[PDB]
Amino acid sequence: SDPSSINGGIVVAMTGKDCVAIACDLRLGSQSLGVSNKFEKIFHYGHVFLGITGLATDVTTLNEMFRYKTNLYKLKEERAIEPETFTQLVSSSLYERRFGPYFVGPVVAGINSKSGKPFIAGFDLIGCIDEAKDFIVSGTASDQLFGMCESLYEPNLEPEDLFETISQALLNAADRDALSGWGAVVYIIKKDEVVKRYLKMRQD
Amino acid sequence: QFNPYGDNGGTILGIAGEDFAVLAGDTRNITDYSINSRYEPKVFDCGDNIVMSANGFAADGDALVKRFKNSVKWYHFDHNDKKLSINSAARNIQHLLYGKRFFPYYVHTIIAGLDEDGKGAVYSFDPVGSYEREQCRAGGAAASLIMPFLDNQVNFKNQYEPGTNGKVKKPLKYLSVEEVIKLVRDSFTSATERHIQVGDGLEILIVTKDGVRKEFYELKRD
Amino acid sequence: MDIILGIRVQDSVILASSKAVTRGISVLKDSDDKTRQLSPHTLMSFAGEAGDTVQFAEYIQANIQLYSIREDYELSPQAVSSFVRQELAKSIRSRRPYQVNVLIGGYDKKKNKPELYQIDYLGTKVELPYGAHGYSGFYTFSLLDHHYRPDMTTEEGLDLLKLCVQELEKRMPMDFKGVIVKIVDKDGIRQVDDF
Amino acid sequence: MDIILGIRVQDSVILASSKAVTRGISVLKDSDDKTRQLSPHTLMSFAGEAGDTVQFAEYIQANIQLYSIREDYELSPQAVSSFVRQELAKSIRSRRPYQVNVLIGGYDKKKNKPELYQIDYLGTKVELPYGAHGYSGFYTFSLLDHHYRPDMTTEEGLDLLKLCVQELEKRMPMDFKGVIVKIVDKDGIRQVDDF
Amino acid sequence: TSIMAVTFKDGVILGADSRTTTGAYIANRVTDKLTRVHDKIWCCRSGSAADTQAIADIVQYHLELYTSQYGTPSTETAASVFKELCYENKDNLTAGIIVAGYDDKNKGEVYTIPLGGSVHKLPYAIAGSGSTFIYGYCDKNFRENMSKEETVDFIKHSLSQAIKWDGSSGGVIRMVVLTAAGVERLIFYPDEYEQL
Amino acid sequence: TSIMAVTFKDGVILGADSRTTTGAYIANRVTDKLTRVHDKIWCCRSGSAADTQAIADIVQYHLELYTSQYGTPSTETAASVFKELCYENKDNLTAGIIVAGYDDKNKGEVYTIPLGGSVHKLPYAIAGSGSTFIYGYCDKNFRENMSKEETVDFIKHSLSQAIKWDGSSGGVIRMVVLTAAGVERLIFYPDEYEQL
Amino acid sequence: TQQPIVTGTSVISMKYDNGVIIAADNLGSYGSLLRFNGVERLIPVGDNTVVGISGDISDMQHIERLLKDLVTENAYDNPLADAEEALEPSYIFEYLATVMYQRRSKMNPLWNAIIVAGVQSNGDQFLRYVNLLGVTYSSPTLATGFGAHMANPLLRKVVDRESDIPKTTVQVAEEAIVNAMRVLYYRDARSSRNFSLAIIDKNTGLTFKKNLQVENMKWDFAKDIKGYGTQK
Amino acid sequence: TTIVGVKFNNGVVIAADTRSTQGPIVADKNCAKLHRISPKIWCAGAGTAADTEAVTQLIGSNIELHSLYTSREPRVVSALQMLKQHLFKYQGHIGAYLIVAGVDPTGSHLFSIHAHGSTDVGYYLSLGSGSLAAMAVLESHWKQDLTKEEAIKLASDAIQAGIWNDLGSGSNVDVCVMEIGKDAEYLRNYLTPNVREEKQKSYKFPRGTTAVLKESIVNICDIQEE
Amino acid sequence: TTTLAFRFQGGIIVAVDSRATAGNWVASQTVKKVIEINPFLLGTMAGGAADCQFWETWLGSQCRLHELREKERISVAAASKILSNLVYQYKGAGLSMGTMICGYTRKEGPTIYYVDSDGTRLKGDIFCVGSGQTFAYGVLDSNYKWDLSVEDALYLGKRSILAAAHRDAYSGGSVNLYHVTEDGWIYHGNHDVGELFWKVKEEEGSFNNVIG
Repeated sequence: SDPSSINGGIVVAMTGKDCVAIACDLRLGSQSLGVSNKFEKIFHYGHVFLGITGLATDVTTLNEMFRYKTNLYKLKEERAIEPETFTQLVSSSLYERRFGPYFVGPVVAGINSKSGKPFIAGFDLIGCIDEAKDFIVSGTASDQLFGMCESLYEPNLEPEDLFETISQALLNAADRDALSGWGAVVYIIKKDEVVKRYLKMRQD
Repeated sequence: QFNPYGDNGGTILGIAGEDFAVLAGDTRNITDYSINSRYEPKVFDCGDNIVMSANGFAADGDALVKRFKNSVKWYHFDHNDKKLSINSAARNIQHLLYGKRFFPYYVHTIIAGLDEDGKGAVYSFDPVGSYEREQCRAGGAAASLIMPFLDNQVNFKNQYEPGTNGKVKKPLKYLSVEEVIKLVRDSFTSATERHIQVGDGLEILIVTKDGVRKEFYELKRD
Repeated sequence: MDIILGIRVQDSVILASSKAVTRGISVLKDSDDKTRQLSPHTLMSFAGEAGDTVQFAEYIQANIQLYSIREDYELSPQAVSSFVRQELAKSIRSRRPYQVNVLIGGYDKKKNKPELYQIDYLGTKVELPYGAHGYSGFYTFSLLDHHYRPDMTTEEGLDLLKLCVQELEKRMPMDFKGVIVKIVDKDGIRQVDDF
Repeated sequence: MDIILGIRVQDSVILASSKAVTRGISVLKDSDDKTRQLSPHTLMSFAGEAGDTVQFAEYIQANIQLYSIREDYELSPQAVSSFVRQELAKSIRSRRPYQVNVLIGGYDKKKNKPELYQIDYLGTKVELPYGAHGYSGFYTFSLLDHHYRPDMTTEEGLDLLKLCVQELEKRMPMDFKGVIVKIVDKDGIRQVDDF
Repeated sequence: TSIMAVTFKDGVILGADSRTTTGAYIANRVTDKLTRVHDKIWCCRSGSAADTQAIADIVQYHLELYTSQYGTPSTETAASVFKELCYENKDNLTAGIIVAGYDDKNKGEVYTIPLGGSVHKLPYAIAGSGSTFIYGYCDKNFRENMSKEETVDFIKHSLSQAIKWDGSSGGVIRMVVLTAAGVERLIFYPDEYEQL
Repeated sequence: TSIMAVTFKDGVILGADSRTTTGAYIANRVTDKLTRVHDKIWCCRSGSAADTQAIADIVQYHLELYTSQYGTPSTETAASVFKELCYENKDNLTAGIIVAGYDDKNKGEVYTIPLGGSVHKLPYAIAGSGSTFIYGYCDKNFRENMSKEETVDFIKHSLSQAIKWDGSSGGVIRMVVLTAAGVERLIFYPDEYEQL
Repeated sequence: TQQPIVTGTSVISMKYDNGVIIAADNLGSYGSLLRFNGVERLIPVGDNTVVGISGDISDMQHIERLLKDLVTENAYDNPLADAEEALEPSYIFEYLATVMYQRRSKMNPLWNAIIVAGVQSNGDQFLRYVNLLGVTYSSPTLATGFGAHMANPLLRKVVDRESDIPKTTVQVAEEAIVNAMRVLYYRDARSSRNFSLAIIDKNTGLTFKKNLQVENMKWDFAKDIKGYGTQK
Repeated sequence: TTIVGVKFNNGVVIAADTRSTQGPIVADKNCAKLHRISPKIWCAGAGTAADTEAVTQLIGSNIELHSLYTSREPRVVSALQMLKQHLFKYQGHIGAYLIVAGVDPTGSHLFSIHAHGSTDVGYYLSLGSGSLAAMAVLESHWKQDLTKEEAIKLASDAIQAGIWNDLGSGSNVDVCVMEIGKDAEYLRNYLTPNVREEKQKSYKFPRGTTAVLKESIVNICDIQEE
Repeated sequence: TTTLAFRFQGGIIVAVDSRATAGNWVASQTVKKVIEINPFLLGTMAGGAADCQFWETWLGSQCRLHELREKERISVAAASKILSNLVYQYKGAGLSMGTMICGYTRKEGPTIYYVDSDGTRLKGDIFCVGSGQTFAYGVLDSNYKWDLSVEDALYLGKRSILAAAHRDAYSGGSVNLYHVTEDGWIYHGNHDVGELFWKVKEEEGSFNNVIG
């Protein structure tokens, strides 16, 4: 282990043609002890989905913090935040406390209702826009994911082919990740609706 | 303060066939944030269908390699020109790592070849000694990248049968030497893209009973 | 403290707390609680470093009690747990960090459902039917899957909890010298005498 | 951790030793043996650093038993105790220390009395009739001497021992799981089980 | 990186090595270390390059106020600002700065301000890391109340030895001439001054 | 503590300051650093006084055994001995050694051996802690094949400058002139040297 | 455990169609003080190889005798051996590799960065790196030390890959060597103007040029530049 | 990463590669290393990607605020001084390395600024990981006085050598040309040294090749009365 | 690392996991942490792999040599101790060790000795080694009986691995069983933990926090 990611967790975001997906494992760990099988990494505010990897206490704290920040916006402008705009909001929350900083790697996923265009982003510890629209992965299996994703990646798969491609990438990676191995939930996100599908997979 | 150890980089990949075995590796050598060489093989032929790659910090990997190469010659003089088997070679190499574990080597060694039944076999090492027979191993810095993809496409794990709701696995499919050569390439392509110590070239040795082949593919310098 | 457990059954929540209070090489007292009521149907056990434990328990106690009076209506266990998580996660970025880890059991009287929430020191709320911190969780989590069923009576949960005490005792150097077993039900919070 | 007790009474030496053998953060086995015979009338309880205990015991066993065969008669407790002290004195000047404390309780057959020695982990031999090491000597140097009278028997010394075990159980945070008590007299060495 | 300033009868001429090194990497090879803080008052910088720049700009904020309210500052007046700053920022900053200037009534005055910050009036001074290689040649070869040609030749030659004996010294030898004629820039290039 | 040697047309003159300093207290202000190791070869010592002293003893011993067994030695032969003792023992002992002798078949010669041991032929050498300050003085006022008096004077001046800007350089300036006519020792009091 | 004391900096080299060019600045640097000047880095070993050494001058001299003794050894035990079983770069290169590796494993290394450059008996260009660590690699362009980072990317334009050696002539290579020296003089504080440059050929032999100077030294843009960035 | 600047007569060019590495793994293959301070000031980032990104934004808002306040064109000169101040305050606890250049009425300027607050001027600069590899190309091939043409050719050459010898410098070259009194020309992916290699099989398969356990709809919108 | 062994009436059940984990990257999911010393004696590989693979091979060498000399089987007590002596010399050289030396012999009956890096020989009935040793105790003890059928004994040994493999981070692979007789160990195969997990969920009624 490392001090910024003792409690693990993995999130993977891809782009398809006018669709995104995002998926995560559901294992929480604390050192070598696997604690809970149900505990989601990904949370959402309106129509933008966010996974937050890292030291587990800060995932929970920013889940709450972002909800407070998003909802202040929504009520005031009378309209949903968009996943282009939402990028720079993560970047400022993370940078406010550069000294003593949040230990997370959040990954956005989402599709605009003003372009119909998939937007994914990654951020580090004190935050950055990593504005690739290749595919964006974070977590303890960061190394593992960048290769598995790359191999499979063909741009502009149909949504239901995209579900095959991200679920497979995630499952292989997880078996070989020490601090995640249990459960999975995959979000297949479209403009119209958002379908959530839990996998069935091995436990360790 | 002198420090013995370093890092000279690389990624290597052995895959075990049904009747063949392959051991490969990118041709990049690095020091810090330079590129030392853009064409130097990591994978060496040592004879009796045994190809040896000792990837990592080279000072440790080249010394190990010279040790094993002496082993084959005294195997010929005293044991009268017999086939040094890949399983038995694995023991012999273990003792060479272990001959100084007080001063431990830092290379990930993979040997690849046939057994005495003619079935592809890859046996893979830890720097301080131990080995075990694998089906697939990635050595080196981009090993983490390459590996989950290997289980997907050669071991067929995490994959299922259509029209069952994914409750019956996709079964095993025997391989070809061509099939693996294509798949190998893909691994080192993905790595060029998403890891920084992989590029320049690729050297694939193919150890069959039709001799030992060399095949070269360029990779990018990105 | 030196043993802390939580098992949640059909209509109750069961929490076990260490009697022993180990301070240096001497056990200064062999029969002290390490649990305090938050509310008449929400019970928080605590364990961790000495001195942190005692002032923290009382401070949290004052706050949940103050809310209960304000609204003249008691907060749901779900609420309570998120309050206790928030204090820990703030402390980890503050001057004085705690090492107080808590399990908060509650018989939710609005969803009519028993709930156990494990909360660690760093500040992680997880809903889980099991729970334990220290090196007590590292024995009894494994054990719990087999002998647990999808539900059982509170009597069968009591015996199940006694089995985890027996596992710990054998294999862990730490003394705790028996346990206080407190049950959290729909009709209050009670003590059952148990070896 | 790893109690060993010695008390000398006027017809026996009663040595006792732990059955907790703790390797890790986990007691590796519940019930074990931890005191072994040098000779038919000399018995050596041991504890100290982990793993050094098994090697050291066996080594001393071999020296006494060798010498006993050469003389053709059993060596005096004096001669055994000064032999043990030497090996540790030599070890503390060497590059491998052995940090194991023992008690030697024999019965001398040339002088007609029990002799109890205490041999420290430094390697210091001093004769004392209430010996002990570790965190055993912290509670028991005082307690054994309380009811101690100059005239004693095996039975009076045993009552007094059992009492010690219970004191330790109360105030130490270490589960010893009980003790084995081996009595040494002029009629051999025998195990008698104790609480 | 060796810097100097050397008085003579009609004035003071500042000298500086235009090499800036951060480790074995020359960060830049044509960045001069001559910084104007006033018309007749100029400063040389050696030591930690970041630290010295930050001090330097604040002395000018004061001396801007100084010109406007209190009449022109003297060579002495500016050198005091340096001393004050270096001293209060003892553990945050080590600045080796040579302050020199021309007054009319007093001629050229040279003050070295140490790392620790003090003030020391001297007829010639050298500071930095490149300055510990040219001491013995500075003492012997100097004379008071020189003529202008001679003073340039003294500064050029001392700094030429610095380059042979230190690696942080190099580039081109910069000079800023302060006289009643104005402010004049002077430069030489290595092709010339290694034949010396 | 500074030591140096300058070649000339007739020989080589070895120059030293005679202060022995442990810390920043003076043990003895007259104990010289020029020590005789052969009939026509002398050596200079800097770094730790202890480490250099023993090293010389070994060299001296070898060279006397070489003079009986294999005929008399040279400066070239003399240098290399110190160097092997310094190269093997390059963490155990800390020793900057200047080896300067006179031959009739090669004239006076200068080898310097640095701290870790390496072989260098130079026409003059400078070592110590005071040597650093006077480095550019020496480069400029050294000439090859010069008069005996200008040599006396050049060493006399360079060490006098070291005394001026280094606090462990002082004592007296003592000198050993190696020629075919033997050895001439010379001494110079601060009352003579320092005014200059 | 050793720390270097006086060190040399940088060696630059590259292949051409009829041999190899090896060059490096002449300097013995004791840290801040550039103490020793004209310190020959290039030791010719026989006349078909030049061996270049940067790093510790202490281990430089030590290697200098061991290479001279390598030829003296070749003469030994044979009636002829200087053209009969002629010397090759390959022998030196591995001799050096074994020794530096053994000494590093005794935890008191030989502290150098070495370029062996010569032409073989076969005439095939040989250009390979060896060091205290024990690293070995062969490349079309090599450089050590600081030049590894800085000057080598310039030499990598001229020859990219190993199948581009015959497209470089002796003139092209040398012109580029001078350009690499220009870069190093400028932007390395532990480079010196002075440099020696050995050209090894298979049809001509060793020409060894001593004490060349950098020419076309540009500094006329420096007058124009003023301030630290802002000139009030 | 690699960043260069080449001063020329009629302006200044700033080029930098698109790849961003955070550890030995590549964070992004394409992502901008030319951040916009003001319409006529641009700068590229090196070091830790987060520190450079944040700083540029922080200073950028202030120089747009300044333009409105002084009611005149944004100076490069304003920007550096303010930025320098900003950098000083952390005391080097912020890990930003930048090359800032621009055109303003004082003219073209090309500056380097370090994490410490050391500040430099040249007529050719670089900073980053791959700065030593580009620096070599500039000193040799540059001469004083250039056209647009030669400057753009020399800038892309330096990054290109950057990619081929530097590990953290990769992918494509993005170039921005700021000439005095003309629009900045943002030429995205001016240069590719090595295009993509494709994968040799199709990896898209039917569904049920990945196992499902439950299928659900999660909310994202408010229902009506239906 | 989850290794556990327990003696019973029918023999000795040796159960190990088949996952090796370097740190936050998993090294192999196919390994074997049973060393076959000889046909009668098994060792276990936990702590350092390099030290346990090599020295237990040496043990196997001594077993053969000792047997050639005497024409009689090497005893379980002798083998264990010789290896305890051997690692002791090598204490503090960076050697890690924690093998359980398991055997059934016709003069001692079934015996398990724990052999440690610190030079320990401890007689046990039940042992466990690993960082995952904590979790292995949990299942094993509470469902342990000296009188137990061999089949159900194998089964207990699958159960003791699954809960430990689940809740540990460094454990998975496969469930690698052996049963040891006086005729020596006969392998009882490699069963993927994946497939086995699900089955046990339904039939035991265990694993109620896992939803799939």
